Amino acid sequence: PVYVDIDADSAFLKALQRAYPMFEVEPRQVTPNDHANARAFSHLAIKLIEQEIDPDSTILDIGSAPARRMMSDRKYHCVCPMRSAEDPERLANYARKLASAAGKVLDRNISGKIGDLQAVMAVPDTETPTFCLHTDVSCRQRADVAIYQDVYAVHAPTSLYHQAIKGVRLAYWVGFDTTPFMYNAMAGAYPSYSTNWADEQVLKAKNIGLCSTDLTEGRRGKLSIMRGKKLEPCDRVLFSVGSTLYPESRKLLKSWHLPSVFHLKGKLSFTCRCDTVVSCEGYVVKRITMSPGLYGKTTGYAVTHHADGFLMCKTTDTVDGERVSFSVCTYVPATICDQMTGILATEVTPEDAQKLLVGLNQTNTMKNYMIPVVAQAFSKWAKECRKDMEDEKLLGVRERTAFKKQKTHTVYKRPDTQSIQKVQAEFDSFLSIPLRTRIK
Amino acid sequence: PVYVDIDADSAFLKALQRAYPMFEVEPRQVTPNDHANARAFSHLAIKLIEQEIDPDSTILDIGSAPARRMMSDRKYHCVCPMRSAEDPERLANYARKLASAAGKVLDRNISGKIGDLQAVMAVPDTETPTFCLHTDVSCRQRADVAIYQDVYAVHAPTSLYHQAIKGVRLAYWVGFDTTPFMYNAMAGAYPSYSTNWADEQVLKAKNIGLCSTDLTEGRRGKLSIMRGKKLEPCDRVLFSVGSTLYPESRKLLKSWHLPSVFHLKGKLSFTCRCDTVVSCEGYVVKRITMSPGLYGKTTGYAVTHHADGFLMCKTTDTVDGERVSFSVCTYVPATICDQMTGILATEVTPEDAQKLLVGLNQTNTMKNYMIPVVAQAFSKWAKECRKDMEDEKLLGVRERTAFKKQKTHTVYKRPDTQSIQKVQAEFDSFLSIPLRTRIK
Amino acid sequence: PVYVDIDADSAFLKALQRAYPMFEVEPRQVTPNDHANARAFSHLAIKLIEQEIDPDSTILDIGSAPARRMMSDRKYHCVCPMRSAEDPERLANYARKLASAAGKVLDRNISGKIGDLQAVMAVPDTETPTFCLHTDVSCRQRADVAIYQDVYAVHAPTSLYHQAIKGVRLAYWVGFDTTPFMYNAMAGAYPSYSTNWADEQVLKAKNIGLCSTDLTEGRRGKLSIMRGKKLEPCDRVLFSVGSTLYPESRKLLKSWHLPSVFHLKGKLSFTCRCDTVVSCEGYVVKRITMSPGLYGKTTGYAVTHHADGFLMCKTTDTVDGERVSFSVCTYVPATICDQMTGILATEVTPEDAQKLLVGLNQTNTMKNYMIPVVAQAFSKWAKECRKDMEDEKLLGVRERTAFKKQKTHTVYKRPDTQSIQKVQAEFDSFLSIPLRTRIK
Ligand SMILES: Nc1ncnc2c1ncn2[C@@H]1O[C@H](CSCC[C@H](N)C(=O)O)[C@@H](O)[C@H]1O
Ligand SMILES: Nc1ncnc2c1ncn2[C@@H]1O[C@H](CSCC[C@H](N)C(=O)O)[C@@H](O)[C@H]1O
Ligand SMILES: Nc1ncnc2c1ncn2[C@@H]1O[C@H](CSCC[C@H](N)C(=O)O)[C@@H](O)[C@H]1O
Ligand SMILES: [Zn+2]
Ligand SMILES: [Zn+2]
Ligand SMILES: [Zn+2]
Repeated sequence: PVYVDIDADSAFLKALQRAYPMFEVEPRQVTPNDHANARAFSHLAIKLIEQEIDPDSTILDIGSAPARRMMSDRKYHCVCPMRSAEDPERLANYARKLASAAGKVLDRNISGKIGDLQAVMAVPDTETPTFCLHTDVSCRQRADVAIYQDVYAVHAPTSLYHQAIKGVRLAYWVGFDTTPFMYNAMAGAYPSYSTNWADEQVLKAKNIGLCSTDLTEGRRGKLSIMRGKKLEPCDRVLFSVGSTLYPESRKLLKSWHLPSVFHLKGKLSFTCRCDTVVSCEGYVVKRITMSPGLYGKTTGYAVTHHADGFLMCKTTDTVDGERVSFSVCTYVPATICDQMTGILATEVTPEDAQKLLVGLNQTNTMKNYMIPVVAQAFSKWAKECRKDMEDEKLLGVRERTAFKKQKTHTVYKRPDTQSIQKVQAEFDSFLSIPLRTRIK
Repeated sequence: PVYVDIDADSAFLKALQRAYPMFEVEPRQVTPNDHANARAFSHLAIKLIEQEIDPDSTILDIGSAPARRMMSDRKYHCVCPMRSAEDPERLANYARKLASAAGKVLDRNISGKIGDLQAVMAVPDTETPTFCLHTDVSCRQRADVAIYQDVYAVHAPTSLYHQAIKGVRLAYWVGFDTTPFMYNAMAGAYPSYSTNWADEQVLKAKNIGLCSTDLTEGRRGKLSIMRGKKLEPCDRVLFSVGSTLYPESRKLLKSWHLPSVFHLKGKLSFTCRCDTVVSCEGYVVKRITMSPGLYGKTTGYAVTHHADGFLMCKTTDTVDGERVSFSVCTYVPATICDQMTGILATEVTPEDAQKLLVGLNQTNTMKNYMIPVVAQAFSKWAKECRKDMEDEKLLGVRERTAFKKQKTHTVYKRPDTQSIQKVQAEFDSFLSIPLRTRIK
Repeated sequence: PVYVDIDADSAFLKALQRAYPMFEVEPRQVTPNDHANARAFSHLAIKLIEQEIDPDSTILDIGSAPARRMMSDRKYHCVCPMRSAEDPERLANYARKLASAAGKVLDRNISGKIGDLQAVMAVPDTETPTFCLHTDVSCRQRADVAIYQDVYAVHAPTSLYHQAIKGVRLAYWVGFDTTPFMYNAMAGAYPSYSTNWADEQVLKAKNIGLCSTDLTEGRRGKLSIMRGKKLEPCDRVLFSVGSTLYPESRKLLKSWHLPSVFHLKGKLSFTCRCDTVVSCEGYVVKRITMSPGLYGKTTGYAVTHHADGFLMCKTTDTVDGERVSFSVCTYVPATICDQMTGILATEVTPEDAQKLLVGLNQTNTMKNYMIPVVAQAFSKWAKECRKDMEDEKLLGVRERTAFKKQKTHTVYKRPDTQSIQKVQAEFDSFLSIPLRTRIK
């Protein structure tokens, strides 16, 4: 019986029961976290990780939070280099949790982490069997399973290779769904988990989940010195999970949309297969299985199965004040898309579409905070499907002179469709002094 | 009592009970697999195979996943050449499951596969009685029954001949229905099992089960250097089942719609009969019975019986941006097609057809993700029948000048019809070092 | 209590109870056969045969499937020449069934067929008392009763004469009803048993139970080199029962519509009477009683009694693309015809007729897959009856100038009418080496 922090009356519990049917979910609250769904899914994924793997295995935990995964009965190796401002707080939490259960729990080898902590505090470059300060590039101890607890700032191919050299059989990756990023979207929804992401340039917008603007009077004279004339996504993107803000890199995050099969040829060439074992409203658990040698041929395509609908809409917003049009992605629950099918056949206006949507939402299924844009996406999809209907062409014959590109303003992946996108598969090229006293 | 992965509340269970009436199906979930129906049907077909065949027989398992079919009480011989990227994972799973039940299950001859695995690891060219690295062309062990567990990249005539030489009495083949591919369609449906296939050229579409497009602005200038001017299917096709992507060859898969009776004349000439013993919403189980000698005369025709309706619709879509009209195939449940019969007699618009279809879907019978296409197919079939009504011709009199070819935009095979197409019947012409250590 | 394969909830069971009232039918499924009704009727007919005939008799079985009729307590003689591609697999099934019950069932004289099988395997030209490799023309052992288990490629007069010379008192024939073939139709229905037939030329149609076409664009230039300008039936016809495709010859199949009484004059002249003892939705059991000598005078006419209505409609279809009009035959249940009698009095359009048909079909009485055609037949029959009404002629006075033939486009035999058709009655003129090892 697994225990979950989410409130008992929350509907997301049911979704969790669908995401983890092999585990019995029991809700109870200890903290009123603004973001409880994400931690609940992470805990369930960790429990499934414990269940699936072989107990007689060494589990690498890259980007680890040592305090969380120390009460586990398995033998973990935490690899937490000091590359973020969050790391010192986690080291403090680990220190308190170690010197709060050292002599009161026996069957957890707590003295092992105690001695390893003393050793690493003494020598910063010592490879302890349960705690390592090195990076994934230069970690040392051989293991067989790797766990990525929501690590988003790392290059997937290089890290996978540098850990496959060490001998991992199979690595799991729990986190957010990468497809909205490989679609080149500006802002995101992840409505159930209350996590919204936005690009740096579109931060000062008005009508997205992640924005903040200021009221102005009738000045058409702000006269910016710098003129770009190209609103394209950039590398830096900011996530807001509950009340905590985290910066990610677009390239590093987008690199996690691994193909179904791929190869890593270097000094030692391995082959790998990646599949989604658990998916729930945006949170995914990928299973990249290591394999020595160079077997088979790779296609170069990545597949995503959308259990619930995906909606990439074209919305105008006042970014920094100026009206600009950009693409925003949204996740729509399966039932809402299911019931909004007959209506999505006519020439429907955004007003009528949004009225029907709120009437459909009754207890809420989807967050009402982001159904001015779902209605817009549905209206534009109806527009496109219609204009496609009475523009029926001829078999096997295009119209090339140079050929006409006609308008696509929204992408509506139905709650049972799958998306293939091309992704590269043939990967070829790959402490502080006061803190030492603070260790005690 | 057979045990099935699919959820208890899923309607597809009933279909399974219709597909396997001799077997009692009991539902329970161990994993939340995105694709559960396909594995369910595969397991049920394997249990049917165990029931039907003679226990005192040697069963060739070509393209085998040895881990799954090793717990069986029969004496299987797995043939798993390293021709796919998944094969290393299959060998790893076999190794773990062998060294996880070696000394705790007795009546399964586990030590046999243990010793045979050591033998093949030692000598890669040794034909062990339960495991081999060879290809179906060059396998050695004599047997009497062959099993094809969803093998899709192989030529049916050559493989059947090369195994019939070895002495198989009868070979079963469980897989997808090959009927849509001899119909020369671009995209596929298989709605119940959530498996959608698409051609190479139509991957970047908008309104099929398997597509992914990007929003673009008003640029009628993409100016492609290469101009084809012929939208015809090619050999490469991509399947997406659940979240896994599998590449298939159009010719190799199309070769599996074998005629009712056919002959294989070579050094030794055999005769064979192929029949569909199990069929459910697309999944089929063919029964090709070997027979030495040359008796009878072949018709050269292959029959598919459609328990549920088949729809070949002509849909426009913006592939890579450019709008073209291509053909998509769809499976419609028998109940929906049955209730939509009298309505399919009028001059019905796609709007009214889609509204009435979504009304008929109430709990869902068919997946609502693909009823803009079914409605269009029904409307066009009504159009064709209506035009066919008042164009009555004379007995035995054609109109040849060179004679008029008037248009069919959809093929609607009713849920009790049979479709025959001409297929060729007179078939005339026919490990790495680190993995070796990884075997332990 | 007869034991039947067809599903318990199916309506056809009721019809079966009407076809065999002397037998108690108990349903259950052992296989999910696509075609279960046909095998059900065949088994019921065989059991009726067992009850009717004298136990102290020798029963010839032409075109035998020895495996099926071996468990019977009576003494059969199977005559199964290698004249079809199905024969080898039937022999293999016979061999397995013989060497699967040789020493565990006693009161069936199994060792008899064992020894006779060894004898024929040794000498291919040996007339064993329970198995024979000769044809019906050149079979040897004298008997008194003959059975035709759905044998379809044989000339009825020649076979009947060559068996009556051997001394058969009476021969039964279980099969499909031959009236639609003597009516010169292109496509057939047999809706209850899900078996559809069609001529070679109309294979590539669109709107029959047996067709397969391909979508095309507006090319009115296919320019066939060969021009026939005549759409008439040919000898070759394709049957599709469930998922099984069988070829028949039109002349041989039409020869089975034997008259009520006929004579065979040769070296020995016999007299025979043919009658239908059991009829159900298309399946018939004829009972041809032999008699030595030349007694009585023959009328030369054959009568078929239609328990359920018969409909020959004139439908236009795109055969290979070209629109041509041909005749299709259909069986309509008695209840539907009875209820649609008042409506069949007015000028009714095909639209209204089909709407009332689907409304009458509610659970389904007749298969909805084929009620575009029944509606057209009913509408055109109503048109013919109407035009027949206000065109009253004078008593016994024709109008001959050469006399006017006016148009019949459908033949509607009511569910209590009988059809008389002229058929000729005065009939005047009439293994491999590896298989031998496979016998073991
Ligand atoms: N290249 C790299 N190799 C190993 N760890 C890295 C890394 N880059 C960043 N990290 C670490 O990964 C952590 C991500 S924060 C995530 C912490 C924890 N997995 C959780 O989900 O709660 C950071 O603390 C950072 O120190
Ligand atoms: N020509 C051939 N002869 C024998 N096996 C082949 C083959 N071509 C491909 N294969 C094997 O067939 C496998 C198909 S993947 C199918 C695995 C398993 N039957 C399942 O359904 O789960 C591949 O792993 C490949 O190694
Ligand atoms: N002229 C002939 N004389 C005797 N048998 C013949 C024949 N022509 C064909 N046959 C046999 O008749 C068989 C018809 S298939 C019918 C099999 C069985 N009676 C059943 O209904 O299931 C063929 O196998 C063929 O071998
Ligand atoms: Zn380390
Ligand atoms: Zn082998
Ligand atoms: Zn004989």
